[PDB]
Amino acid sequence: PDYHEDIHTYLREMEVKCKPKVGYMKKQPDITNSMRAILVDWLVEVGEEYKLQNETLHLAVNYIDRFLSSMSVLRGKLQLVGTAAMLLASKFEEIYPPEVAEFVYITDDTYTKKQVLRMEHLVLKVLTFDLAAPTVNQFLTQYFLHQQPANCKVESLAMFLGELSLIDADPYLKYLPSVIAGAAFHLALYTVTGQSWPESLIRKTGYTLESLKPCLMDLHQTYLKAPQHAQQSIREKYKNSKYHGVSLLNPPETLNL
Amino acid sequence: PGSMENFQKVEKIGEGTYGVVYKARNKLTGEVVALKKIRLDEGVPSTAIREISLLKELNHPNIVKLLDVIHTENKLYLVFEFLHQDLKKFMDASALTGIPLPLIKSYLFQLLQGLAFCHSHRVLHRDLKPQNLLINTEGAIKLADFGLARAFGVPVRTYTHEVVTLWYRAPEILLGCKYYSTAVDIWSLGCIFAEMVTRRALFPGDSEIDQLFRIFRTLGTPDEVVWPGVTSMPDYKPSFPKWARQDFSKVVPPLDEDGRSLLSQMLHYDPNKRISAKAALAHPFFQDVTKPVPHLR
Ligand SMILES: O=C1N=C(NCc2cccs2)S/C1=C/c1ccc2ncccc2c1
Repeated sequence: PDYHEDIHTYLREMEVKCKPKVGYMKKQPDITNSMRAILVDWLVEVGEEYKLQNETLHLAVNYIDRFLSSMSVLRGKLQLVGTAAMLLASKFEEIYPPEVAEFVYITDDTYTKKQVLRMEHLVLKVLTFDLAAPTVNQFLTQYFLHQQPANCKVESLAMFLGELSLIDADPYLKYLPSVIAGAAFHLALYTVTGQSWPESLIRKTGYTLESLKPCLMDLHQTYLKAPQHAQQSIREKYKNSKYHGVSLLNPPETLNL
Repeated sequence: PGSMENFQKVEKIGEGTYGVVYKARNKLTGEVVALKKIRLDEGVPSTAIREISLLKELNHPNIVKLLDVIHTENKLYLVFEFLHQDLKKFMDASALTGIPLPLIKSYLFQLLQGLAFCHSHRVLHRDLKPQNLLINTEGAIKLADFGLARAFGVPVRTYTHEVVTLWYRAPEILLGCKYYSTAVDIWSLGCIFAEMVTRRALFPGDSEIDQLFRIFRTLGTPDEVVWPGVTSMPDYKPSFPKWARQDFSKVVPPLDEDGRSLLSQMLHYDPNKRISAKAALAHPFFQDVTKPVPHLR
């Protein structure tokens, strides 16, 4: 509470530095936006199987996107990248990370142990050891402190939408984590309570509803078209009571903007 | 990035949180360096993953300077600027009369700067003890060894419960609270501050209960008035012996009125009320702070 402002300022500085190249998929000659969606969704399943933190998921995705911003990868090696990144995310974030042998287990025995360990090495070289990246999740938890009063359903819904934003690089790769967290928080707040992006956060972040609008429009369409989306692991996950079953709530029809 | 060809090993200094630390010399620039070797032969340990990534972000005059990372096959090196000695080894070589209060005042002031910086950048050190603090010959002191360090979020989640070497471990960790934060590092500095003044550890316990009981004998046994919610904490016991808090003039006799005030705020039971590194820099104790030099060992 003596450092909330310093920390928030610092994370806004770093999110720009840690941002991946927006249009890297077009420069990727073999992989596509669809294949990345399948990988990200698969990592959600891995996260749920080994009971990992949401923060670890967001961290892994950040690593993959940065690694794929300067390195080309064939479709058969995409999962190996995703594995090594998840292994690194877990080592950085988790108290008890799954041991390497278990990560070899969930890759349906496609890759060997040595391959996973050599890809861990490579990612670290490409990311040049810079792993402490800001996430949507890290801004969300700071926003929740501004609830008047605090509401569990709101929190779980905002984390559901933010998690959904990880799936589709188009159009979410062009929005910064703090902005997506703004859109996720407002959208959750309006669905559950009916209230809007609060003034205290406008003062804190410098983000107005108008500035969030471009991202809020995209996110609103993802929330409505969610049960039709090809990847479903995030909806399934958020049916649980652990997340208050927010993925079962009805999305709003219009945002009134 | 660098080549191990350029470096020449001088001597082995000692083990740390992980890996062995060496003294070495750059052959081309002439610069004396510290090398931290880790044998990879389970992949890169999370300790090295944490230390490297966090230390690359932390550029402060009072945090150890990471210069380079050498990522050769089967072996990983960390290149640091070489200062002179760690505080543990310095307090061993220092005679009884050897550490002047102006030097202590200076060291604490600098350490609080390094800590304020860390906490401003969402980093918990979580192993502040004499061996992990390094001095040079010009009056500087720097925090080092971020192997047990981690990045925290706001608000904090539950993190590892192992944390901190026993003598310097805060009450909230010992009593096993769900959440600990920035205030654990302040506690450790509190103990270090007292250690430097008295030339002996403040609470040298051998077990958890021994550590708790030593803290209570000095600060009084905590209750709901001094620390609300303490009776609800997981490892609190109603059978805990009731000791009275004693005078800080008797806990740390050579310390003036301002010094006692700061230490009590650094060793406050309630981590909420415990002084922040940031707020400590403005304490009247440092009104006359300078930068004295230590002896050469
Ligand atoms: O001094 C260091 N200490 C580390 N962890 C625990 C240890 C204390 C003493 C030996 S091992 S890592 C580390 C790096 C480092 C940087 C600069 C130095 N300057 C002078 C002497 C030792 C140094 C060590």
